[PDB]
Amino acid sequence: LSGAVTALILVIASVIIALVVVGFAFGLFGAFTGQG
Amino acid sequence: LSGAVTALILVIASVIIALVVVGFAFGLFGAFTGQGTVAQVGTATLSASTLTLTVTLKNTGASTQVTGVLINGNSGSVSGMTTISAGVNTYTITISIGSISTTLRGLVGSTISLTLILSNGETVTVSAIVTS
Amino acid sequence: LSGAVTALILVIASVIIALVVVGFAFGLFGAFTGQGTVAQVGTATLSASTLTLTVTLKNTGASTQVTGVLINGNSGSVSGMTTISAGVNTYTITISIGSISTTLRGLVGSTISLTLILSNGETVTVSAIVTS
Amino acid sequence: TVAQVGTATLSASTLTLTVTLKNTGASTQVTGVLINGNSGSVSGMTTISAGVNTYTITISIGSISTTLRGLVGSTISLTLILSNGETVTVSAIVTS
Amino acid sequence: LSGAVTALILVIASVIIALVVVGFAFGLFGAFTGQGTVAQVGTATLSASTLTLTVTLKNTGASTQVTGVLINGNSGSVSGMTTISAGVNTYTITISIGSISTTLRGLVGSTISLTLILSNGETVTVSAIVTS
Amino acid sequence: LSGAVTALILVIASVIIALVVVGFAFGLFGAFTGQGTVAQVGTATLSASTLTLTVTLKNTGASTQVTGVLINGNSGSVSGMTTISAGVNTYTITISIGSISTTLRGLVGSTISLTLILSNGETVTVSAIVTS
Amino acid sequence: LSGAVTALILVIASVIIALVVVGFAFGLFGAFTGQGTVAQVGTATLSASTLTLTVTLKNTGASTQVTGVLINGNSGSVSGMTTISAGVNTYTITISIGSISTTLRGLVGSTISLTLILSNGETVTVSAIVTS
Repeated sequence: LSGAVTALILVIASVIIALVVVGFAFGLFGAFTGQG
Repeated sequence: LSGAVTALILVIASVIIALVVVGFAFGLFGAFTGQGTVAQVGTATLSASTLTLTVTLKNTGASTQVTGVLINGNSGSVSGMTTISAGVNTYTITISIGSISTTLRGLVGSTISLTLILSNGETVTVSAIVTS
Repeated sequence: LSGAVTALILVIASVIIALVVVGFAFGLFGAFTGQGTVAQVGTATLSASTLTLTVTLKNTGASTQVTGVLINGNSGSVSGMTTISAGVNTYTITISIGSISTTLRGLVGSTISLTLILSNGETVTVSAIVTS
Repeated sequence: TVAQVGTATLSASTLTLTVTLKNTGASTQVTGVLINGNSGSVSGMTTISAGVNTYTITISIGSISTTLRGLVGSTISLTLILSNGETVTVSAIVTS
Repeated sequence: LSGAVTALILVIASVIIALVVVGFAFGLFGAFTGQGTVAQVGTATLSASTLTLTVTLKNTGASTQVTGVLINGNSGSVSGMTTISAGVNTYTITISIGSISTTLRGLVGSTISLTLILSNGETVTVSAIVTS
Repeated sequence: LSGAVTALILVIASVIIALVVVGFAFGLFGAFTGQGTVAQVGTATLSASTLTLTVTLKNTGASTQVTGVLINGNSGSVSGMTTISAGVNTYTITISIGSISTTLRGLVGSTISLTLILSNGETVTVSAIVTS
Repeated sequence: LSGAVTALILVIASVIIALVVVGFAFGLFGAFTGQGTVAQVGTATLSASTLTLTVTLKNTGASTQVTGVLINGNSGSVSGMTTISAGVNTYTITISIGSISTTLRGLVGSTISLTLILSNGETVTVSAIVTS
């Protein structure tokens, strides 16, 4: 019963982290395109 | 007698939860596969007098919007054809910035790089030719 | 005298219930092992004029169906060779969407990503080349 | 004592359940079945002899029919009601 | 006679406890699904003179706060628009650090990376352009 | 008295099931380690007149097959030396496509890229020189 | 009367076992966090005449050893300063290989890559400059 709870918690955390990393990469792209 | 009852209840609950988690993961896969992919498929044109950007964009995913643009000095708003449909289409987008206006008049014939901010959190790098 | 009678009745009932639970768990294991695993084993072809998807799919489990497809803009129905047999086979599936039609004519020669919704609750991500 | 000794098969088109059951006691009957939505009757091989045997049981429910056509390839859980007051939990694979 | 009484009492208690545990697990699932997901959806701007950060953040979960920020040298406090509502919004956050002030005047036009500490225990990595 | 009987039965069943799962996981590891790894270890030769591909392939896993090939325009079948043994060997494979024939006569001396579809679901990218 | 006695005994035993398992898991976490992390923090120097490796290594965990080294042709032993303390330190390690000796005399001024085998089962990749 605890295994699936841990699986869902880890899946949610992994999704959050992946979204954060992708957003940071795209922000890096925008910052580097118009740096001057 | 109660131990086996508890065992069966826990087994059923664990099966239900595992099925829910697996379904959610597959739904995540489907949602992320077709979230929307926007890229450039040709040289854009940035008018200096009218500050109008004509860019051909390719969308191989869900339909997104154009929340804003980032030009050399400042980031301004967009006021035309902000909906990006699926496929390859030419979009005529008007850019409104108080300061960047009239700065491109000395750049006619030069190349320029832009950034398009979309509603799906993705930034598209656009290369254009400054015209008049 | 009644206490030992109750003890034996409860012991027999507990044994029966435990055997039932164990058998159900092993049946669950057997059912989940061979539920059906569908993946892609080659590049697919997505015609733009006829909107026909030719994809090679591998099924290492039970035979499932194709309930629907998810392309860039909208999710449409499927009208051909929707049964996925075990092994590796080439399936010619026709996709019918009112809006996505004629949008792929400007994407000929490009790559595309699809999602296939199956009857076993599993989504398969498919990469294809847009042709004419 | 009736238990399951293997994965069962639940056809969607014919609504036929093929289940291997083990009986280590007296011979009982199958009074009914309990599927997801409704509980229906059984119309084949309802006598469960001693030992391990494969029983082909036909299930007749007015409403559950054609609902399993969208579940082909998925797993399912059933309950078998016996004449000795014991319920057997059965895990099966939905086929066509 | 007492054995079966004890058996029924234990069965009822086990059922109650199993239901409580299952309900708690499902409540945990619901709480963790919508705890709050904050990411960046565009390039931020970090003023050097006023030390003001203008960042567009996307929150697809519960509303959180901004407890602090982490810039190159030191971690400072935040004194504006610290509440992050659901959706995509632009937040103007003022950063107050004793030492990092005036250090960004030599970095005008360069790129910078920040970290935002939220009240839900999640750190958001932000890429910005240093302006004046 | 029945509670401890149920406890021991459940403990034994749980141990059996855990051992089965662990053994299955280790078998999965062994199967995935040696499933078959095919790569290119030299420049291939693609004849234009005979449409014959001579490619040196390295297989550091189980022996697979060549289900098909993907050349510029169309994907065709293969009719020679389709079995890929372990190690490094030179395979002479004949390609049969109705349309791609005679198209390579104008590409003699140029470089070309191919894709080989294997029976283990893996695609191998091959670079070749078009000859006559 | 015996059923509740068995229930309490089983509850106490289950609590004891669960506490033991939780404590073991947390001890595993503590042991794995500080097992020893060794990396390179600068260019190393590999003498050709004396076959002496001078490498700066950083250890942010427990103190490990150097069981052996792997150079281009053969893997040899190490005979100096094999203990890697915590922090950043410069280690002068003498390498003894029968065959690799005098092979580096023709590589003076070139770059080289090494591998260091540690007592904690971790291999460290080292880039060095061949000197005399």
